[PDB]
Amino acid sequence: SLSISDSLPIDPKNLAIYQKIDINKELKPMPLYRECVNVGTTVEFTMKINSDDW
RNA sequence: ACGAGAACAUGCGCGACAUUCCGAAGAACGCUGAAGCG
Repeated sequence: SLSISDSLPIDPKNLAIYQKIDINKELKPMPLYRECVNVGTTVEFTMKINSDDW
């Protein structure tokens, strides 16, 4: 009953590389860099559900 | 010097005519590219 559409395409301006920092009671730089959507971005999906189940 | 002697169970003729192997039917149901962080 739950359906999620794929998102509307994300503008490339909203993509940037971030570095992941593990925190085991202290910040620790690590060889993690990933392409991520920058904060403040709005993403649009279309959701269809039935009244009975959800 | 046989109820006998001759004497083709034969001739012309199509197993043929009319016919949809179709009718109904979602290859889809569920499923985070993610977990640990050395």
